[PDB]
Amino acid sequence: GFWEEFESLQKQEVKNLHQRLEGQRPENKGKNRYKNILPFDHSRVILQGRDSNIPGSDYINANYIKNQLLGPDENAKTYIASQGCLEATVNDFWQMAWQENSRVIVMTTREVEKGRNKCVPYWPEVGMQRAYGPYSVTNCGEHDTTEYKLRTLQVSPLDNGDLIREIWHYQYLSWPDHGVPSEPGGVLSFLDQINQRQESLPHAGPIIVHSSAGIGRTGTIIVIDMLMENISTKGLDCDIDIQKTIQMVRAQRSGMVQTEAQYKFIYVAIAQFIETTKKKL
Repeated sequence: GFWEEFESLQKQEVKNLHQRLEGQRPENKGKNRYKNILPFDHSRVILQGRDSNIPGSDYINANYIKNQLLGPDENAKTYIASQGCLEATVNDFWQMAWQENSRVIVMTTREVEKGRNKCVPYWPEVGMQRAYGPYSVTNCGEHDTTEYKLRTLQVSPLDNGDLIREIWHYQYLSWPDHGVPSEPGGVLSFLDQINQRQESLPHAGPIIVHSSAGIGRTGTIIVIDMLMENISTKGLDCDIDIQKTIQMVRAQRSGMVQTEAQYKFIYVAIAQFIETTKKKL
């Protein structure tokens, strides 16, 4: 069933041609990790404060994602789904985080996996402070579990050093690219911490979620989080439609949820989440 359902989504996805003009511009070639994995123009994050006479200066490979199945009077978080930093786009990443008021970053990849580069680091070591373009970032501490690391960051504009934002950086360590975690417990614990942190803030901006390509593990974890928010707010009676949720998310960024195993993992994770919610209440 799982293979057939995911195959069906893949077949629809070839017919998913929203324009991706900005990402395809020659001037932006070095800002994309994979030349076929690009943000839709209609939902791309546009970097502010840049010189429009520098071609492509506003560009980053990332999109706003929200649950567009919800009615306008309903309320659930907005996400940004981003690729992982290249050396040339680390400063772009920090401009995005700053301008969007993001207070939580969710990294679902390791920097290097099996000798293959996935994401360049964009934080300093513990206790250290480093400038990234116009922003200063200080690593104010690291706290680890078996499956993920939390780094507590402080970020300030160089031109405005008394304005300081705390940003919480959550990195999941055991979700391989094009693959799935061995069990869903780790991700569910991960997401619980992430949501607790986000909601404990007044008016934080969108949570930034990224992987390497910004579609597989990023798409899968966003869909899981969306379904958890639905269950949390509407109860266990809620109608859950994973296929419909994935196609809705794919209207906002191409190829979200990359493999049939990741598709199955959404079911596995949500089913475990449901049994947890059933017990507690």
